[PDB]
Amino acid sequence: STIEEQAKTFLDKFNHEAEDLFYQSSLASWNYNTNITEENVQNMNNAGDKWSAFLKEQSTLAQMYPLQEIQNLTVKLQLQALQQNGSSVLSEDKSKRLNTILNTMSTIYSTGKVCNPDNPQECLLLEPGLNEIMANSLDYNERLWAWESWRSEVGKQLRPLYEEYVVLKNEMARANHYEDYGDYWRGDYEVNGVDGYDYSRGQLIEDVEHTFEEIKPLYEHLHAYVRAKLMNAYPSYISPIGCLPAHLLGDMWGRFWTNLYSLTVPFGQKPNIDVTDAMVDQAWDAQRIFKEAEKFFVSVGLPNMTQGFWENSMLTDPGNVQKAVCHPTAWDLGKGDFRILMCTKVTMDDFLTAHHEMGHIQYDMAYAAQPFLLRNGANEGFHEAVGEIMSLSAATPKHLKSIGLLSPDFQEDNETEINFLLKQALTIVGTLPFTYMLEKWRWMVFKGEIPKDQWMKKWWEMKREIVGVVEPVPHDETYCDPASLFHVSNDYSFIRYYTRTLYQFQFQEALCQAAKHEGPLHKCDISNSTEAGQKLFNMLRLGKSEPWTLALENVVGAKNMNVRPLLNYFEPLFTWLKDQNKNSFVGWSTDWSPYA
Amino acid sequence: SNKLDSKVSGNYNYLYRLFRKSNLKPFERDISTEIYQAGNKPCNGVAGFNCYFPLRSYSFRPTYGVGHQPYRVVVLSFELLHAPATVCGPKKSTNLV
Ligand SMILES: [Zn+2]
Repeated sequence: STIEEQAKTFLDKFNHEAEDLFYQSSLASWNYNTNITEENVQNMNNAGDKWSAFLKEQSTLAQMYPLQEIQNLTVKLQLQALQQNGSSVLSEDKSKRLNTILNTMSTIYSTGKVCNPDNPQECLLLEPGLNEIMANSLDYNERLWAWESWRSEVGKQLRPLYEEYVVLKNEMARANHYEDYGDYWRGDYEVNGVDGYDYSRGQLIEDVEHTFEEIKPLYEHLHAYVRAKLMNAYPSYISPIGCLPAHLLGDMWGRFWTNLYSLTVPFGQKPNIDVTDAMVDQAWDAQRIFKEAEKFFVSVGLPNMTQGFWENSMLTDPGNVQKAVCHPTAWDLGKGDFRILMCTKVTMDDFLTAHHEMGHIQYDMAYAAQPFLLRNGANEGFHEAVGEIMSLSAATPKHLKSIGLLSPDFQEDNETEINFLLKQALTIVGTLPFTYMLEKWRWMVFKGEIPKDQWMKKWWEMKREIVGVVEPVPHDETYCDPASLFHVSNDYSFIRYYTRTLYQFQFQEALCQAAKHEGPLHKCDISNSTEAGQKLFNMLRLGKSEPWTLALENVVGAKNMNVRPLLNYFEPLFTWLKDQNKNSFVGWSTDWSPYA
Repeated sequence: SNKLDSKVSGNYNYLYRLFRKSNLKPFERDISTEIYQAGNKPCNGVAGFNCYFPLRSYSFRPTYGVGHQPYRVVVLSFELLHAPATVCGPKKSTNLV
């Protein structure tokens, strides 16, 4: 008998007991995320123990199963995602000290306490400390001192540890039969076997770098605007030809520039769109806003949801003795069990975020009929993107006016919409700089192109010329900047947020021309867009059985990512930036330093 | 029967069969519990090399969705043969004048 039948039987079984185990594991997880008790920790631990044990057994026994003589093009994905040799190739002791070194480094990140000088008692964990100082104070000396302390007291402790971990990851990648660990993560985007629709592990490098080069003028104008605002605020600490200080971007890593919005707003007289007092006036709660969003999803033709949603998912802060997390997340407990966690508060940010996780609920529901190892998007970047597309589309003032949040007498003005565009630029566009910097930096670091003794120095050149950030205090090889980041403290690919940012605008434009929207792209709503709703359902009904390139060709017809929507959606913003910067210097120099 | 048959800890009582070598004729009750032989190697009556138990439990819980909750199904089939056909159906009546 052929091996295809054996593979089908094994994968059907694997689906069966894997979905069972995942069901009770997620049941325990939804238990814990609403109660803090020790036996819940215990049973999550041991349920995950059986999870890992049986998964490892099945993967090890299926490692012997080949790929050459197995057809149907979809079982191949099952085998590829089930083999997962990973770090199990090396010896058990190697896995042991890898586990302990990851534990030590993650603990070092979490237990990084900053203590004020001359008083080793008022130490700050950055959770109750700088997180509000950075957003409510504008002290140069305090920010510089905290920045230096965070990059000195932490990175110096694990810089050799970071080198050892990087060497270990590259070694296991080499033992995995990949060129480097960067290619190891690029393998997630490996697509082949279907003519015309293939995708290589080097094509992403080329097209992302080309698109970054194309977008570069937008960052140049944004950086000029931020620099001009900085001289308007601090004319005695920023050169008009040099680079911006690291601790004045808005955050420590240069990820978010939103903290300077209240400082970089050109028209502060006109308040932004904020109707929280409106919903407070009608005494709306989580139930009311969720019914509002429910019929909003109904309006685009998407179906209602069952009972377990509202007699299983609790949508408030329990307070009292029951302790629960207030980070809103949508949990996929598996096999028709879908729940939502969120602490209810009166805020427009909470409004958009709630739209966010309920769109995620529909997202995960879309592929509910797939086999167990197929319950994800074709790629990963679709996830928080499809979650946020509807929220961003409903962010238009027309949707708020129609549903009663905004009074009909509120006439739309160009000033408020331009303020929204600038807030977007400080929020969304500001993520790209640090994104491509860190991402390309790790690709050149893990490729072996950077000497170990000249690592830290090699960090600076492009930092002074690509992102235009100059260090307020010079740093030698003792410092370790990447060790200060949380998202690498748990070793996740940072490409995810760049994919979200670049995909999203394309998605809302696609929805708009699907809805035959006329006029500015920044005045487009997805209300009464049932045809686009069902088309989006057709897009999300696939799962992990086909390449994401086919999904992109389905939504708009492109096998390669397009950056045209990004430019068309900010043509007004681009023109306004050009008009504002026409009387200011364009560009910057890579030689000036604030410390001389 | 989501109200009744769904128990919190899990109704692990009833069974499904999911792997069979061939189909079945209409209307016969098969209670075979032999291990399915997916691979060419013999099963030896135990789970192992491409060998698994064909029967697995329902594992119902109240949290399951509408499409997964238990449903009781009853099939009534009528057979007419060379017999006086005892079971007929109710006949009405009216008051006499
Ligand atoms: Zn999202």
